[PDB]
Amino acid sequence: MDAHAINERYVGPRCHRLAHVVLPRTFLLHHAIPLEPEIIFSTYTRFSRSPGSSRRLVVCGKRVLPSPSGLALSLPLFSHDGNFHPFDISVLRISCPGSNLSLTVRFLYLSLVVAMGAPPVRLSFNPVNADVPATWRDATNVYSGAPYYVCVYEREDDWLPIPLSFPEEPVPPPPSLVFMDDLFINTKQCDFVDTLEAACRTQGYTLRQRVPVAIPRDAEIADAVKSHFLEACLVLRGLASEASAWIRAATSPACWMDVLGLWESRPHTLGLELRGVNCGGTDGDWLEILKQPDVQKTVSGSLVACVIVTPALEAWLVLPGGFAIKGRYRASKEDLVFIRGRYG
Amino acid sequence: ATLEQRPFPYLATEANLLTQIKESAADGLFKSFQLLLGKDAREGSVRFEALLGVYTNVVEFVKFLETALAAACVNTEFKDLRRMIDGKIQFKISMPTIAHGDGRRPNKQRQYIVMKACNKHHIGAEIELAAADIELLFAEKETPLDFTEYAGAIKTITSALQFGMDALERGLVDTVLAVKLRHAPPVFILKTLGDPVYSERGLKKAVKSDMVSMFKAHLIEHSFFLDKAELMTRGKQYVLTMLSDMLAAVCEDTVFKGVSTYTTASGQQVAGVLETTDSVMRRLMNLLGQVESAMSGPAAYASYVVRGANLVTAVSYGRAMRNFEQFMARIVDHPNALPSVEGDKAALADGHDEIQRTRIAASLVKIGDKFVAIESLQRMYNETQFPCPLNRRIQYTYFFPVGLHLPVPRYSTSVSVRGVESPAIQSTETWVVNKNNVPLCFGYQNALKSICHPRMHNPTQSAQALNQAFPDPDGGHGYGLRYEQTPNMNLFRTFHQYYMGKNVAFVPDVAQKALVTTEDLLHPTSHRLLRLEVHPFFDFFVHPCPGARGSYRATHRTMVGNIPQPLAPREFQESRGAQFDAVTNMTHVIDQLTIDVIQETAFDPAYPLFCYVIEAMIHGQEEKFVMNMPLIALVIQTYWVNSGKLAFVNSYHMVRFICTHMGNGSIPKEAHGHYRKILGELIALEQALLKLAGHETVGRTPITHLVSALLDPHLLPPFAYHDVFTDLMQKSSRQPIIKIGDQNYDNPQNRATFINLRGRMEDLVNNLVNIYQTRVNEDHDERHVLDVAPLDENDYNPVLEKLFYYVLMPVCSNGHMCGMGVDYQNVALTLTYNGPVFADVVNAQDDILLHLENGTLKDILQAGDIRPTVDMIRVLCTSFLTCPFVTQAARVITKRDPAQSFATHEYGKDVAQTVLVNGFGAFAVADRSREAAETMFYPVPFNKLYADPLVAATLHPLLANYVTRLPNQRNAVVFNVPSNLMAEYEEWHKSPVAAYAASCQATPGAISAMVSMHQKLSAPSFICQAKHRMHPGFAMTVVRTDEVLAEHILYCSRASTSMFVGLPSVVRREVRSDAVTFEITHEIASLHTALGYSSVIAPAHVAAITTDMGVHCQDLFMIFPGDAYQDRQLHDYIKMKAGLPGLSHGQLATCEIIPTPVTSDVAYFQTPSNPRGRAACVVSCDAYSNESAERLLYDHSIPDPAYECRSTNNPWASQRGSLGDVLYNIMYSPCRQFFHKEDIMRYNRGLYTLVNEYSARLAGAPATSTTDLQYVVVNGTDVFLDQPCHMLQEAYPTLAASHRVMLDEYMSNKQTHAPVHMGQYLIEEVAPMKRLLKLGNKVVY
Repeated sequence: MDAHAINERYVGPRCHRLAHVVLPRTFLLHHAIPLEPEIIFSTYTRFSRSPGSSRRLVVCGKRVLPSPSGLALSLPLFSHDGNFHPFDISVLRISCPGSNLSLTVRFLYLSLVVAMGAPPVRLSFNPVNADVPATWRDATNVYSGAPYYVCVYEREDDWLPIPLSFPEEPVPPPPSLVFMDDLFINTKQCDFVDTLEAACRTQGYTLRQRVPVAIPRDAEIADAVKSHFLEACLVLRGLASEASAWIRAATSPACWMDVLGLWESRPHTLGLELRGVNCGGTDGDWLEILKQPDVQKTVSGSLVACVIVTPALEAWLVLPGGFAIKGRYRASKEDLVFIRGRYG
Repeated sequence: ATLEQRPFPYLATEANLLTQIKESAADGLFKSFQLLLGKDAREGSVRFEALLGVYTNVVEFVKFLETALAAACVNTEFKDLRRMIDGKIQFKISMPTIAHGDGRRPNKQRQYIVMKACNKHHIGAEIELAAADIELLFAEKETPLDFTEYAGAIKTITSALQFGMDALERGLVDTVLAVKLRHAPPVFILKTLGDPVYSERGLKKAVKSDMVSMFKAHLIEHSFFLDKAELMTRGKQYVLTMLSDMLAAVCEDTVFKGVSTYTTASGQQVAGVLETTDSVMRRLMNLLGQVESAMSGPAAYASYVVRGANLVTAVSYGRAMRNFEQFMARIVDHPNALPSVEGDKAALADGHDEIQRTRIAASLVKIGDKFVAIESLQRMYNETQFPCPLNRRIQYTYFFPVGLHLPVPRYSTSVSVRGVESPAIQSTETWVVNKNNVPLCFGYQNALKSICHPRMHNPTQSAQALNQAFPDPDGGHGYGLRYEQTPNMNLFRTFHQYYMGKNVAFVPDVAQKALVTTEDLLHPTSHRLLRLEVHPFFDFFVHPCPGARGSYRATHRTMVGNIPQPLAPREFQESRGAQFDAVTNMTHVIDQLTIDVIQETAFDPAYPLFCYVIEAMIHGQEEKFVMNMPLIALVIQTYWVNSGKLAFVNSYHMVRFICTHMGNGSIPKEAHGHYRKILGELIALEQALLKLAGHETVGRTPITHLVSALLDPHLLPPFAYHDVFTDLMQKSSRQPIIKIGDQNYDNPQNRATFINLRGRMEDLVNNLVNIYQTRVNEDHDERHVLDVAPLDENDYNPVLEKLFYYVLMPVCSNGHMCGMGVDYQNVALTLTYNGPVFADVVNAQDDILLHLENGTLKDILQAGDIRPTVDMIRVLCTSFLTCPFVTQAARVITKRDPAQSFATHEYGKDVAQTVLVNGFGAFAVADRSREAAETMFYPVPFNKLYADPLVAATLHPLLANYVTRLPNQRNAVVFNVPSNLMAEYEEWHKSPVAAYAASCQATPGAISAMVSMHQKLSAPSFICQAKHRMHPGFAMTVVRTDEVLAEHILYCSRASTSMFVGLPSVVRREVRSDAVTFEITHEIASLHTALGYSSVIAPAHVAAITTDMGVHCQDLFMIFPGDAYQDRQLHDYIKMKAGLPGLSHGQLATCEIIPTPVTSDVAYFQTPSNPRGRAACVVSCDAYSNESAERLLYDHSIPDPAYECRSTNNPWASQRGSLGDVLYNIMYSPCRQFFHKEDIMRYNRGLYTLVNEYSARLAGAPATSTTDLQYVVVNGTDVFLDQPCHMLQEAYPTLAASHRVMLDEYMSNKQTHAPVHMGQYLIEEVAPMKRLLKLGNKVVY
């Protein structure tokens, strides 16, 4: 509860309003936020119907020990031109400095702005204090459905409500403007797979080897490798994720790899960088890919597929057995501005 | 405390009594002169008085040439040694061969070139000359006071100058004896290396093992040999063959063999010097009388000086040479002169034949053939209060177990001991005899300063050392890992999706450990079970993250009973539960005759199905049972008369209501007695559980919630019919989550949206049509709202429900129990749509089956053989009104206890349990009416004690197809449960609990076995078992260290070392106004002229034992200070219940606890090997092969080199990542000798490099000397430690005894005592020192 009053002094003047937010364990258990004191939070908001990017601000978070209980934060709210937008996502990115951890937690302003609604010279000494009392108002997250609390601290103030500027006609429907990200990334994945299937047709519905791996001679194994490709087309199309490898490659300034979990046997680990490997496509460059410990297991093993994305937005789908199909993400110049603004 | 520790303690306390004796400043001084002012000069003028004092001289010592130590070294006086940089000796060893007529290759000529060097030594002493004393040395004297002032200053300067020359002749003999002792390896190493009958094949891998196995055997059998021969019959004949063994093991291969340095008076030569202390020398004169007491050696040093030809090459080239005149008279004067022996002996004798002879007084002796001088140089180290170097302090390690369990065919040998022959008694302590023969106990409450510490209780330090051992694990089947939640309430849907076309059945790592015996798990054909036996308290598995390769995680075991059968066997849990009985003094109300009734109902093939229909209609309700008590008094009576068994045994609420609400003669009096005895037992169990839990509280939370799991209310009973889920939330610090399908349930303020209550039926006669409207309209596959009755806190108690379903029913049914689910609207469609129920023309008090038609009720009532009246079924029809919907399951995720909130991953802090709402567990359904059960009921396997295939195959014919297709899964321990109902790793009851109940005997002692099996395995439960002297689920081994003041015997052969004595050079370094100091330097070089070893040391006599051999555990709160629990009120509670002016026995020995499975062998603890469980000898394997020496320590593909049968004694301490490897591999830790990987790999080299390093370099971190708490040593100035366990990697066993009486039998007869009694043992000590043991008057040597 000290973490609210610290941010009013140092995050405060760099913002317009702060959304003082306390996250209970029920919200923490869903997103798997392991409360160590080393975690460095960072916040930025993704605008709608405007050029969407704001500056990243580092926000202090402290665990509250016990009347709720959970992680305490403070989210920045940005009023460009004197008013708030209702459909405007405030993104929280959770990461550790040393170890490998990256989480994205997103909040919408209508779940925040609504919840805010109810002689020697003397030197001034203003310490940080928890003297101000909290008012705890309920909220539910739109994206996961897990409850979190919002603090409203006591201080043309009581006369007005907090401003909003609702969107105007013509408009997409608000279930499709809320998930503006998950409907843009999904149609870049559904058009990526249509390039992978197009390479089968120009070859004659075949899968050719690329990686020298000896395959045991059994007829049931040769029919099982084909089943890993068709399962990989069910997973790449359903995948609409903020942290995919091709978003990391488009916002890069290095091969970006993401392994999949076929038949839901594994959760996905996305955006792994292949440092020291230049995916030129020559046969001497696949030895540097095989020196990675993941591709030795996505190929010798089973039930895991693997996608390796070049910085030129060309990607191979690596199957077990060394079979691969070159595919291409098509990103126009208008969409690179849309991606490098909101994500990079 | 500064008077004693300062040296010369008798002269210090006497000279510090001057402050009491002194009264005037001229007290002790004499009067000599008078200084008048004239000739009489007045009676009133100032007269002066010259005072004289008494000074005592510095006690001088015998010079270096007149000591008999110089028979071991060759003395030359090199005048300018501070100009020398180096000095070398170059050997050229030509080697002959044998020419033979076999087929192998003849050898060509071979040579060796050996290069020795010179070690240089530097000595400094300081001399203070007072400035008032120097000033009058140059002044003019003309009066008789200035002559006696001058003569008192010329004596002060010379006495400080005789002092500096004294401190260099002490400095010679110290630095020669320090050179001799660094190249003096002991007897037990060198006796086998000195004999070339062992190394004639070359030191192979199998010769080194036979040679290290003689390092151990001579260290035990022949050590302290002058103390072992005080109590032998032979005596002199044993010492003489021991001391002519030291005499011949030394190689007499010296360049100066022909040079005759010292002789006897008769003409023979003195072969060596045998140097002891004073106490050993006066016993070697009585065994061996002196023969001459006279020798004749040189009187002066040989003089080497750089004269006119070496001095040109010393200046200009910077290299000089010994005796240029011989090198020039051979290279140019006789260039073809071959090296002959006698023509060269004048040149090799470097002036040591020219030195004038003299008469040296030294006590010789004759040993077989050789004349050997014997000294004792203690009289020069006592005069200056420095420690003598021959009083080395040998430091041995010791180990003994405590709390083990001996296997099932228990035997004995003894005929004396009577009182402790019971099979139910188990020792929880071992008795160790102290240094002063005070037999002390090492219990668990003495063992608690290091157990209850969070280095013993986290896997985050242990899953990282396991991840550097096997960095790329194959995450295979991810079976029991996590609960995949899906939005269903149709538990017939999630059941039928999972067993439809299942052809492959997976077994986790945990369910295949609880079936393995205690000896199959340690056999080296099983890596994989033994690999993840890392920690005692936790339970490891492989998680599929990150990427495509796995990683290791851990879940806590939470109980004593989740320890597997190899590490806590079936007869141990019984004999731990019979100790629960003896302390609380509970009395079993249940006899064996009533378990004989409950067990016969559980295995009944003709159990009536109709008492499931009643129990589904009551569903645990107060009001609805009273309406039906004239019906259930017929179902019980017609099942007790028709057969000897009794009905309504399934759930707790039916057994509770029969005992309380009748109080009459409705049930027969014999049959009603068996029900009263059930609730007589359950109340008596929770009377006992509230005694051991104690009265005290940590904070807001009592300790009764935190010692056992049968009292912790976060463990819910498996069948809940009331609003138990909100009564948990309002009284919990451990924050719970109820998962009703998809939506979590967090707060009690959101109760109405998730939980819908239904009160009395008499109160709900108004809103009762609104119930039936929701039976038809609502979608019950996605309703996400559970229906339960409101609960009254003065009516129930959760412990009696928890003592019923988790203790008494898995025993008495032997685990034949499945969770039967009910479809309720299909039950009453049989009852109400009868026809004799509906038609009011039929008489109410008439028999049913006279009027009833061919339906299911004709077949269900033919099973129970019941003839009820029409009033009876019509009351059962009325229970349809407030009857709940389909049986649901709610997963209660709560956080773990504050002693258990250390986890590898983030989900690992949360323990979980699925509670079947509105369902009831049920036995094997009768096979004559499976057709009627197939129209009403369906099975829900949701818990380890409630997932049984032989019961679940009866309820639905698809699982009867699943059991008969693959008969692997016919066991309860093995059987697969759907991933939407249970994950085993996120669970309280975690299969080794479910494997005990299937193999019981259903004994009244097996009831109390289960109650002492739900004992929390945490830190503040170990306090509550240590007060009552219980046994927690693990034994432990102790490790100590003990010092010995050993008086040694050094032998050193003739003329081996050759010394180079420089000249003393005075350097002034300070001038003050008060005094002038100086510093006399004196540089010595020394070289070893022989090739092999030329001096041999041996422990001869123990002067004293320094460290007392008493129990004192090392508290881990001082060593790891930064660790703490999550609480502060619970870290201050444990630190309070766990934990010097002056000590009485001696320096306290630190004891270190290595926890161990309770099935480990006692026969390991008798033979002296290390407490790792595997041997750590690295001298055996190949030289400089670091990859090969690691397979000895940590690989388990091979058996350990000690035992060809097993692989490891304790897997909790041997392996990579285990708790022994986590704590002690990185105050003083005796376990750092054995576990530290870097220190063990120093002994991988060739065994002659180890012998050179042995005596020279001190080992890795030994203990300090004469400090109260046994600290770790640093700077090693006067530190004389000799630890032979750091090389051999073994610890020697002590006296241990599980009971007091076993040690009273060892005293009375040393031969015929039984080493293994029934439950108790005794380790007879196998140590390199033997002692007298006196307990009273009786002596055992």
